[PDB]
Amino acid sequence: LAGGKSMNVESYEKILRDRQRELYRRLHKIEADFEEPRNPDDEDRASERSNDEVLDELGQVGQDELRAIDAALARIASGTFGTCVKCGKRISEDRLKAVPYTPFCQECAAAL
Ligand SMILES: [Zn+2]
Repeated sequence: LAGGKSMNVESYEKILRDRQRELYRRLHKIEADFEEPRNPDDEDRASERSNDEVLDELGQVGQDELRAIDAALARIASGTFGTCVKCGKRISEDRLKAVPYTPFCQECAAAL
């Protein structure tokens, strides 16, 4: 999909990472004693998504949300972010500003 213009992917790319990591440490409470008072203090703990396991102690809402974020980030890596996989067609910019972690258009999201 040649579509560089419209819907600024960079904004969505970073907010997807922000969303997945806060939800990651939320369900990684078992393996992460560190939650911090507010800020991370330092720059960044680059050890994220390094656990290639299912684990039932992870919240299913978080796992599913992170799967949707992972699919969205994978579309960015593929260069076809802003494409409903369930249509093979373009996504609304309003869809992605509200929820960038949907591989489905609002038509499909309401049809789920
Ligand atoms: Zn769709």
